[PDB]
Amino acid sequence: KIEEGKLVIWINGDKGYNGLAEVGKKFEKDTGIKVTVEHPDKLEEKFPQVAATGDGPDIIFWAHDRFGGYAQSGLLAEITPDKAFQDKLYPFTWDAVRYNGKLIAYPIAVEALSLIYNKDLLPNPPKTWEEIPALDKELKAKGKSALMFNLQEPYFTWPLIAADGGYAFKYENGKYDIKDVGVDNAGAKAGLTFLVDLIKNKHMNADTDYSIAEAAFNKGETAMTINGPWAWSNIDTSKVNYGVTVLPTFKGQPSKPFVGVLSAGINAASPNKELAKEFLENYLLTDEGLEAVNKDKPLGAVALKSYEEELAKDPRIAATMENAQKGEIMPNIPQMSAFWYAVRTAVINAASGRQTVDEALKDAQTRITK
Ligand SMILES: OC[C@H]1O[C@H](O[C@H]2[C@H](O)[C@@H](O)[C@@H](O)O[C@@H]2CO)[C@H](O)[C@@H](O)[C@@H]1O
Repeated sequence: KIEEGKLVIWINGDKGYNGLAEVGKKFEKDTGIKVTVEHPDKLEEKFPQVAATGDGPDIIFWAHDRFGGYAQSGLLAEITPDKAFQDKLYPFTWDAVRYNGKLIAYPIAVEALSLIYNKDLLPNPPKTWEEIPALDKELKAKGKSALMFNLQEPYFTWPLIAADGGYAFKYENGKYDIKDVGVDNAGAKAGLTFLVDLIKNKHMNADTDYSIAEAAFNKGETAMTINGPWAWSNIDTSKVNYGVTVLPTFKGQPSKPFVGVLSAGINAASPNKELAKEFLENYLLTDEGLEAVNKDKPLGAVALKSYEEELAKDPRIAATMENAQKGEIMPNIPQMSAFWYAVRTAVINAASGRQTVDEALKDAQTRITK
C-alpha cells in the first residue's frame, strides 16, 4: 500500500533530518500536506526490499551511485524538471542522476577529496605533485614529512592515477561505455608510476592506511594529507591550524577525484509524485530550504548555484567544489564493482612489489573489461 495525500521521506541518520523536517513543516503550513521524515537503520538495504512489493517512502535520499541498482530494478520514477529549473544547479550534477538516459533523482549536495595542509609548517601548499619529493627532503631536515594519505583504498590513490589520462568507464551522450575502460592507458601508468616512485624513494610507506595517515597529520608530523569533509571534525579537535585547498596537478593536469552526489529520488510506486516534485523543487532546493538542513547538519558543497555562492565564503567548502568540478563523477553501473576490486589489487601489488606497474594495470584492465 502507498499512502496518497501525504509525503513520507527517508534519509540517513548522519544527515540533518530535523532541518529537513522543518522544511516539511513550512510545506504543510503552505499547502496543508503532512510531511513525515524517518531515518531507519540500514535504510539503503531496506528500500530495495519494501519498494519491490510496492511499499516504502515516497522519497529517498542517498549517494547517487546507489540509485543505479534501484533504477535497474525499476524502483525509481523518472523526474521532469524543466530546462529553467535545471539551469539553477551546476550542470555536472545532473550527470550523476541519470540512468540509461533518464533523469531519476534530484542532485542535493556534492562531495570529493581535497588537499589538506598544515599552515604553520607549510604556509604555501605546493601546486604540483612533482614538487613534493623535494619539499619532503627539506622538511625531513627538521624531522617532518611532506605527505601522508591512505594507500590501501583505491578511492584515495585514484585522483593521481586519473590526472594524466586515467578513467573508469567512458561517459558520452549521457551513457557509460562498459567497453571503454581507462586503467591501462599511458596516463594511468604515469600516475601510478609516480606513486610507486614516491614509496621507493622513501617519501611514503606502502603500508600507510587511513588511521595511520590521519594520526600523522593531526599530530603535526606530516605537512599534508588527502581526505574529505567527513574528516574535518577530527582535525578541528586536534587543534592543527589547517587549510583545505585544490589538489596538486600532475604533468600539468588537475588531479581527478571521484565525486559523490547526495540525491533525492521518487519511489516508482508512489501516488504522490507531483507532491514530491513540488516539495523538492520549490521548497527544499531553495536558499531557504538547504539553509534549514545545513543548520542542523552541514551539507558541505551544494548543487544549487545561488546557495553555493553563499557557502563558498568558507574556503574549505570552495575547495571541495573546485576539486569536484575538476573530478570524475563516480559511475553508477554494475561494472564499477569490478573496477574497484581490480584496481585495489593493482595499486597494492605495484606498491608492494608483488608486480610492476605495467603488469599490474594490464591485468586490472583485463579483469574489468571481462
Ligand atoms: O576505495 C574504494 C571505495 O571508494 C568509495 O568509498 C569512499 C566513499 O565514497 C567516501 O564517501 C568515503 O567514505 O571514503 C570511502 C573510501 O573508504 C566508494 O564509495 C566505495 O564503494 C569503494 O569501495
